[PDB]
Amino acid sequence: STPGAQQVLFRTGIAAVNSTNHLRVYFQDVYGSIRESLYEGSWANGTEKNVIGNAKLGSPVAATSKELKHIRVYTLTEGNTLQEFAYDSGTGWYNGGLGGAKFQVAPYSCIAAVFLAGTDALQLRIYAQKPDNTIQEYMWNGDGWKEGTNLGGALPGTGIGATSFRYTDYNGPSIRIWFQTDDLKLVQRAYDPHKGWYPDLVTIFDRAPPRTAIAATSFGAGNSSIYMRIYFVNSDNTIWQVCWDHGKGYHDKGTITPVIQGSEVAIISWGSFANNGPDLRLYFQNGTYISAVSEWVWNRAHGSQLGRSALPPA
Repeated sequence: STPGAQQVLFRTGIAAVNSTNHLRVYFQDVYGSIRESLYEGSWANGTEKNVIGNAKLGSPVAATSKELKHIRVYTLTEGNTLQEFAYDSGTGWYNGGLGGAKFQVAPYSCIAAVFLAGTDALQLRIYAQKPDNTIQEYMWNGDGWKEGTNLGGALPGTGIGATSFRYTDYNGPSIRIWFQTDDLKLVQRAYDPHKGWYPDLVTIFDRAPPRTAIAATSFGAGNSSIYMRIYFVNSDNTIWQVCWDHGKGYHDKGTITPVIQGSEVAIISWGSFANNGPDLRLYFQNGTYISAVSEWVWNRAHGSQLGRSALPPA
């Protein structure tokens, strides 16, 4: 190991945001502070210096962005209420309003968040697990944080994957959420503009480890067409990938790369098959320098392989 790697929490929360190829990765250090590492052609940051707040140790870590002009990052306080670190261009890091709502959630609750797609309006949707084990949606629509739809019961401490996209033929954003149920299945819930939240749950994986990490993206939205990728950590100590391709549906899944037992996961994407892509970047812990975060890479030219071994500060 190194001193840098040694600062990264074992089984830390990982989130990432991007504006095409420019990337930020979010994690928790061993002291409870949330840090940002940074790629604009070269890796950098992650240090004591690049801290954007504190959260309880073992806290989930979720993040979503509007390019890199708006970033929002979500963790749990020491009182297990949801909080938010915000970044706008020209303003920097600050404390978002979410913490002032004091939304109590299960202390084992996970988080996901998305900016709603195909608008310039800053509209946000955070997903978390209340103490009764239901998945609650929290909305920001410019008029304050307020509770939204409850999507139901899941496994206590289930992973929560989220993504949004806009069908170019339709009038508003779609949202797709993925979590784990009591029976250990992994399931999807779906929201479409024309129809709100559909009532049915779709199964995507039959049995996964209890509380396995779940992380999701989508890209290449067209007319009534989309592509999605879901990732989780399966019983064999690896990330597996579930594919939704337009025209194929849920047509494929398998293993991608090894991870440490219980490792967390984050995924970002950009581009499309239609325009010399897509690009996919995965972040996890696989034991590099013991505790360092590692990267896995997809692009159309170079294909699929491990990217940066040991993210900063390692």
